[PDB]
Amino acid sequence: PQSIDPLTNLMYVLWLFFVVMAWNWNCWLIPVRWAFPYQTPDNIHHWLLMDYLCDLIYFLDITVFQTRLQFVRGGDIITDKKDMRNNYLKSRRFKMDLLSLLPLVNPLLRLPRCLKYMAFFEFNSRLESILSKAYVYRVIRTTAYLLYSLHLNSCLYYWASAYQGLGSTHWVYDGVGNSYIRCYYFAVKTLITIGGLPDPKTLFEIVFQLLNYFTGVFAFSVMIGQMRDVVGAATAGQTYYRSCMDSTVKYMNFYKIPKSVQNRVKTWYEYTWHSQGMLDESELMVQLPDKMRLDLAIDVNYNIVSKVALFQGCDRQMIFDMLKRLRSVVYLPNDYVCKKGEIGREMYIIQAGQVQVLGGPDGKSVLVTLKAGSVFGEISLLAVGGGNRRTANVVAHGFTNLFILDKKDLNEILVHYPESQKLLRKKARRML
Amino acid sequence: VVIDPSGNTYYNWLFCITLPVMYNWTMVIARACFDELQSDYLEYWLILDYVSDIVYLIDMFVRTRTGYLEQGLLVKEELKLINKYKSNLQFKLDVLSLIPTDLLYFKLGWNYPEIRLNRLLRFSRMFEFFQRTETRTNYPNIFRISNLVMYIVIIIHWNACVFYSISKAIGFGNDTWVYPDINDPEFGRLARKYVYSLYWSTLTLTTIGETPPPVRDSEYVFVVVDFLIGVLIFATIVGNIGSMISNMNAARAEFQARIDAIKQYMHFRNVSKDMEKRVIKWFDYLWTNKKTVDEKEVLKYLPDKLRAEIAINVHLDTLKKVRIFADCEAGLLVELVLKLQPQVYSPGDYICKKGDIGREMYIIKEGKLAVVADDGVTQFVVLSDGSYFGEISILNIKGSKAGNRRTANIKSIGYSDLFCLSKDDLMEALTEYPDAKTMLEEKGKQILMKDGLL
Amino acid sequence: VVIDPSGNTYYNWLFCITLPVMYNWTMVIARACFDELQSDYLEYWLILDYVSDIVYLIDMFVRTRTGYLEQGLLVKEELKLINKYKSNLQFKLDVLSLIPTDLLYFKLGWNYPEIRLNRLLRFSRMFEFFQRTETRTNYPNIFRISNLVMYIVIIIHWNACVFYSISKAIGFGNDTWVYPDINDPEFGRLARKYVYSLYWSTLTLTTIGETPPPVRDSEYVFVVVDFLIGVLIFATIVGNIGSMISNMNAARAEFQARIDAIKQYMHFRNVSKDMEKRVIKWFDYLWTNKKTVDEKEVLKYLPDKLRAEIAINVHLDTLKKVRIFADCEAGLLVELVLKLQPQVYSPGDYICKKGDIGREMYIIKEGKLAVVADDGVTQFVVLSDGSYFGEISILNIKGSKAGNRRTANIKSIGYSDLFCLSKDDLMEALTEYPDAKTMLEEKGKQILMKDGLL
Amino acid sequence: VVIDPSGNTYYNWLFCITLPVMYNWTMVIARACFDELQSDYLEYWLILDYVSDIVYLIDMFVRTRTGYLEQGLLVKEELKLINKYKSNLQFKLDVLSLIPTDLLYFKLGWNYPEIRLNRLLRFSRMFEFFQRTETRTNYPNIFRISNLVMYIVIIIHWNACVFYSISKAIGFGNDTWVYPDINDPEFGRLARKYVYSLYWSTLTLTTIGETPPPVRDSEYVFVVVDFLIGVLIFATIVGNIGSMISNMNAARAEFQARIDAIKQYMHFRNVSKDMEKRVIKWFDYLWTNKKTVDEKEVLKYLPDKLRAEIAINVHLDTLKKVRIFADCEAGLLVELVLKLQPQVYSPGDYICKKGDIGREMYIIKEGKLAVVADDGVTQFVVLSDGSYFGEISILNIKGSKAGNRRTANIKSIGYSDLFCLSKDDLMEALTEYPDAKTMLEEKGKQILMK
Ligand SMILES: Nc1ncnc2c1ncn2[C@@H]1O[C@@H]2COP(=O)(O)O[C@H]2[C@H]1O
Ligand SMILES: Nc1ncnc2c1ncn2[C@@H]1O[C@@H]2COP(=O)(O)O[C@H]2[C@H]1O
Ligand SMILES: Nc1ncnc2c1ncn2[C@@H]1O[C@@H]2COP(=O)(O)O[C@H]2[C@H]1O
Ligand SMILES: Nc1ncnc2c1ncn2[C@@H]1O[C@@H]2COP(=O)(O)O[C@H]2[C@H]1O
Repeated sequence: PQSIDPLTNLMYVLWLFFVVMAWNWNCWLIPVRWAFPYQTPDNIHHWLLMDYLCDLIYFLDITVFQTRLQFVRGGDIITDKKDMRNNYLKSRRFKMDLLSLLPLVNPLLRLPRCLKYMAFFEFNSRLESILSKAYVYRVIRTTAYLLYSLHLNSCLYYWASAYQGLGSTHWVYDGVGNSYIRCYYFAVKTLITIGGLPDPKTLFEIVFQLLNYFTGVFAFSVMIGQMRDVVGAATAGQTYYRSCMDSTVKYMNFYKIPKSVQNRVKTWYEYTWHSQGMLDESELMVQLPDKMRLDLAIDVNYNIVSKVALFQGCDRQMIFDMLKRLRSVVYLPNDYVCKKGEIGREMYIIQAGQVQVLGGPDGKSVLVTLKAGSVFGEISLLAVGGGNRRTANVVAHGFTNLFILDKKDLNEILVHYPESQKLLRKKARRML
Repeated sequence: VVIDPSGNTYYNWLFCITLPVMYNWTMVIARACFDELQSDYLEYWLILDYVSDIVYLIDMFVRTRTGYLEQGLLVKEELKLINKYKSNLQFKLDVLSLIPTDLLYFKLGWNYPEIRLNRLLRFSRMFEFFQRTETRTNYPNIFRISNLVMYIVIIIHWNACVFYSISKAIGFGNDTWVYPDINDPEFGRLARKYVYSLYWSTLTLTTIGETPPPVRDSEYVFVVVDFLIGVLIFATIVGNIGSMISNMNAARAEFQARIDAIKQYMHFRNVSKDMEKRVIKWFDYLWTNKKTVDEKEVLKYLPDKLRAEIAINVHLDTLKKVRIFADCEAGLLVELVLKLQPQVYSPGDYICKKGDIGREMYIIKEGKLAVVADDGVTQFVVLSDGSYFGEISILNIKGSKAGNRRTANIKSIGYSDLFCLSKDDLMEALTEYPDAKTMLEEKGKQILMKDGLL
Repeated sequence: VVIDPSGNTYYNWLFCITLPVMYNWTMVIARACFDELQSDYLEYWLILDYVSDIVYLIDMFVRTRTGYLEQGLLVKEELKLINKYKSNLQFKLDVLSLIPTDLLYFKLGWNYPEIRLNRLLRFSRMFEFFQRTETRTNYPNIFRISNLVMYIVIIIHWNACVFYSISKAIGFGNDTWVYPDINDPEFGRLARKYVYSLYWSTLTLTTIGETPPPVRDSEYVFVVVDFLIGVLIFATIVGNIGSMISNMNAARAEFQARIDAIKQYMHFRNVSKDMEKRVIKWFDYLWTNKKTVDEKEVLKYLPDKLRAEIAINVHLDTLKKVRIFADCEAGLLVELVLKLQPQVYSPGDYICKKGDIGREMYIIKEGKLAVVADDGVTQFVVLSDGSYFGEISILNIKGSKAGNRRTANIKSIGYSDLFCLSKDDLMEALTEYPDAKTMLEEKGKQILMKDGLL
Repeated sequence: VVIDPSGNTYYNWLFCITLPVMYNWTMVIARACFDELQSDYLEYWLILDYVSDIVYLIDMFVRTRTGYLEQGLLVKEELKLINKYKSNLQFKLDVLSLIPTDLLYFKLGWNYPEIRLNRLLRFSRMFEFFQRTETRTNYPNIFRISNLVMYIVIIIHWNACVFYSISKAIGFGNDTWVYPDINDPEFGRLARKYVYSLYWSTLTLTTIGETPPPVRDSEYVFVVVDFLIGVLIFATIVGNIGSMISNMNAARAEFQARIDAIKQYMHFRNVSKDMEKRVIKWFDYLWTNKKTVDEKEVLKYLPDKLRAEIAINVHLDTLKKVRIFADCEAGLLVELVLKLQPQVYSPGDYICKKGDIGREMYIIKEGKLAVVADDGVTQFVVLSDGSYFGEISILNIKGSKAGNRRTANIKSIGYSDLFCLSKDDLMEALTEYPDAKTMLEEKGKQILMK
């Protein structure tokens, strides 16, 4: 790979994972080596070996992977080696990477290595797009933020204990046990404001305990506030659907609508929500770019509209206007799509479901079943002033989604295309 | 026979399968961790486990006989339903949840009921039943609270069992943190064992503490991890309840925001005090009478057929009583009803004055309207539900002496809910019915000649 | 006489019935659980209960005399109100509340005020008064805090009474968890009993703990249930206060989001620094002077009749001073008022430039406008509020010397807020007023002849 | 001379009056309750009290010279400012905040600084300064959390003073709940007194507990009430932080909801996978390059004056470059800028095809377009930023052999941002410019015939 795309590549997000875990090693373990006496001469070479591994990961990042990242300037995709290398040096990322590797065996001399957090935010942005249902990672990331705050608290408590002296008072850490999970336990009681700890006696202990508890109050509020936002965002669509469905039920109860009609409305709301996850697809389409909306309408309906004999030879742009004016309507089972003798003013495209055309003696005989991708009622679009009447009863054979274009919207988009207006009107009079 | 997943039989079977799933999710770990509970009531646990396994088999049979919507049709072919079940991961979970592990009772003894922990893989049935009860219930917030509380109770029970198992592994009464010696007359009782374990788990999973501190490093690790799980649990509880409170207050919040914005506009524009009090009284009327919703915004999502049916059931009986629409075609009546716009008037409000331009026809759904003179003190006639006026102004008959103008003052005695039909909407409905438009114009001409206003 | 439910007398009676309802809800359980409170002040409780029952009877009388809203009119027929009251569940609840159980004091004993627990069934009056205060008071947030605090206080008081009664049933001083022995000089006092029970309940329900650990199994179970209830209560408090906080800065959050979107657009488009500073200054002016919400979307919340009334009250007097609209029909003036569009200008802004096309009539609602010369520093005349210009350009007059052009430069001296009437809106309003349109053309023609134009 | 309230001088003075208010709202109660604090640093407290009183007098002078905005103009008349200040309730609070209650120092003694509690009535200046800060600040969330922290700290400090006063009234060390005996060298230190009182108040006001239990009935009552206040305070902190969190990622949540909705739509509608990848890449590009919200929706919250001025600052200079509009009137080009509609495209998107009807004229802003030859492999010319096409198709010239038809296919190289001027918008703008319309038709005819 001479040039990799940061937004799409999976090897790049794997390397971002490696850079995050190299940066997590510096953030998590530098306060440990500063506070706890785990950095002994007997095991210093392991610490230095892992530090060299993390610095080598940093160096490979800034040298190889960051210099070959393709970028967007003026909308173009830049691929050549000359521009990608020069563009990264001018960005803030190279400036932060230079200061994340400066030399400054004290573990606090490696505190510049903790300043490579732009790779973590860039890695976070990929996980909000790579995996669906991204609030699960947000809970994990917030929990990891809490675990790190207790981690710093654990290091701060052991430093405060050691600085006063181990086992000097009841508040400080006595000295027995793992000495990390003991001080991390104090952080858990403190930062969550749980309590149960020995009371602080000296002035330094009371000040430290006061701020820690105060910090915990806001830290514990951040965890609740983040979960409150996660729960609200994860259930926002269901809440909107429930409020919209309950508004119609409240409306139908006020006007004493019978349950035969009301259950049909409840069935439509339940079916539309469990099929398309929406109540109106056009509310999403108006927020899209006009080229995005049109391309989606082409990718769904153009393979069907361009196959009917009525609009053959018409302008391609006029057909594109037909797709944008098509609206998705879901018909309940046994619902009459067309009544025999009503006003025909709509064209129906079967996106999904089966539609039966009735006939024979006294109706109720399936002359033909129209499957998905078939168009019926196209002749009705050519009539003027109620000139078309449906010649047969047409019913929906169970939960059919019809793309409907009516005569009014076709006539509104037929005044912009005088050439196809003449051709389409000529085809109307050629058959009657 | 095929069970419809949206029917009541499927919901009843979801309830019938939830009880074995809840029993397996609670009492299996309860018996695994508390050996006295498993040993004392072994015959009851055997009967209940055999019953739950039978219900699991019947659940798999129901899954093979539960239809799904393909192209809008509920599939009733046996082979298609069986293949749809088998291709899903739920079939693998149901098979793994019914792998016979009770044969391991002869190898491990009666003291090990954690071999039946594979029966927990039927959690999808429980979750589906609760997510379908959420939609079916008329009290979604109450059931949401109940579901959250019972999930927290299940997690607390599981953590109580875990704490008792950890105390057993370390040793009862070994130090001050574990459960005390089970040779005590008080602490050796099974009820005391489970109840104290539940007390410890409730205090630890709610970030309350008030429990004896850990002594061993393993105990410190478990206490740290389990208060972290408690932090997640507490955050989930408070976040879910806060989202519930925000959702219940959402309509109140937006209505009060609209009232505040209108009051701020009034303070901007120096609106007179009596008009401000009239609008405040109007909004208090809207909130007190549950009329704050907008019919257009309520019914905008509905398709034309269902909204047409609702509108028909509301308005067709009073639209057919209109003298001009008596002979109108049914489809034109559907269009005209679908084009009716609600308008609500305060008491004393003038719907139309004499000499005003007649643009729409009004139909009274609720309320009383009075035809008054120029002064307004006297009343000619009181219009009630089903009455209407302005039916000739929308027609715009040529040669009319009125000339598309109102000939009388209509005043609302009280709070009247009217449904207006504009002339533009009438012509938009009539553009597909030219013969009906001609008949309407003829009827308007006949009306204006009988009254002598042509 | 019939009491209007939306009036002030109904709210005053809601307070007057809420006082005994709160008294019962706070003190019946207190006297039932704290026996010394019932026995020591028994006469005071007798008069207080008799007064509360009297107020309950008068509340039932008010319910019989409370008119409901049928056909938008207040029902004043007495028998209809009797039938409406007795057809509701509230009548049954009130009857159950006023069932005489004080006759059971002779049977059970004078130290058993549990018999007055049916008076708690008048809770609907208390909630109704709280909702009316919420929709009535000018401090919805302060009242919501007060209501939540009083709910938490009464729940903590009830749990305190429950804890004291549980301690009494188990035995005072039997173990360390219960309330201690009531023969002690300190803990035997009734004030100490109530305040220690309140302290224990406050610690438990607020999930603070720091209470003596339970000894008996029933104590452990009650403590588990009561900390779970306290977790739910705390989550409810946090959710209510957080929802209120989000509501109190929802307008600020929306305004800041709008400003952030505008700033993102300006940085995207490389807009010049002075223009960005002007936009930021304009939005600061909007926030400071409470003009943030646009008037059109604010008036959409109003009904068409009431929005028309607001528009008339704001604009009719200043539109009647326009020389072309000096003698016009009321309906035309109302429609033209409804066609007015608000325009706000910063100081130094040019409303119209010399040579710009005039298709609008601008009416100065507030602010000062300068007819400035071509140099941009010398003004001809300062136009104050209520003044207008462009009344000729909206009229399409054939043969005019100046055709749809602005003769002079118009500059906003300060923060000028004014309403524009476009040519298209005037024509669309005049479509239904052809005689008024002809009169307007004639008046414009005679004005141009008088001024030497045309 | 007058002070503009929206100016920087008024905000700078708001900071200068906030410091004495904060000093009075925090240290007056501390000196009233902690007698050692009042007695030891008495000269410093006298100096700070006199300085704060001087600043209070200057603040009352500032409100007499602070203009109010009537008829859109800042009021500079001295008498109007004086009457406006004196009419409001703020003048009464300011006068009450400077009542010489310090004369009681010679009556009650030097250990009673609660006579200066009237200086707390100038809280409106503090609240006004913070409300101005939450508007001016670049970081609304950082200042909001700082302000919440400050308010919580002030309430905790006041409750610490209240707890110390209750301990003093009951007696130091008589029970285990009150502050211990101040004759002890450890407990008698003023720093120890204040820090332990603040520790107790922080514990009780944040639902932590961890305090000695009450002994007397009054102590139980105070602890119950102050724990209830602490529940309110903790719920306020959590609600403020949660509202901050919701507001911080509100735009991100809206964009995520939109992209999840479009993912659901293309999954439900059986949209081809290449189109799905194109849509996801387009949304990722729009979010990364900060174009997520529609330009029409963003700018509709601006007034018509600023929207036109911003549009002129963006599009007018490029519109002058267009050959047909080069000679146009400066007034006419203003409406044509206002009728320009933004259009964004993807790599490979065709803006127009050969043989299509040309109803718009596209102006390239931040993209590059290619004039392909019905195959997509060769290009006549690459159109960079500031270029345009379709300028003659929008005009109506009689005799055009290729009129009303696109002569070639325009392909977007990648992520082009265009601005189209439709024929209908140009015609409705030219309806008020007859002579300009005729000269545009003449110039288009000349271009077509040359
Ligand atoms: N036997 C049939 N086979 C196929 N299509 C039919 C049949 N009968 C009716 N239709 C279609 O059903 C439509 C219903 O009424 P239309 O007049 O719109 O035109 C009709 C045809 O398009
Ligand atoms: N005396 C009356 N009795 C019943 N209805 C009336 C009477 N006078 C007027 N109306 C109705 O009130 C309407 C008001 O003006 P319109 O011209 O719309 O048509 C009028 C009639 O429909
Ligand atoms: N000298 C002046 N005195 C008063 N008003 C003026 C003067 N010059 C221009 N105007 C007003 O300013 C308006 C600007 O252009 P109009 O053609 O709309 O009509 C103009 C008049 O209403
Ligand atoms: N050979 C070419 N050289 C330069 N520009 C071209 C060429 N062919 C087409 N164009 C441009 O591409 C446009 C596409 O169709 P238009 O009619 O809008 O006008 C066209 C010209 O502006």
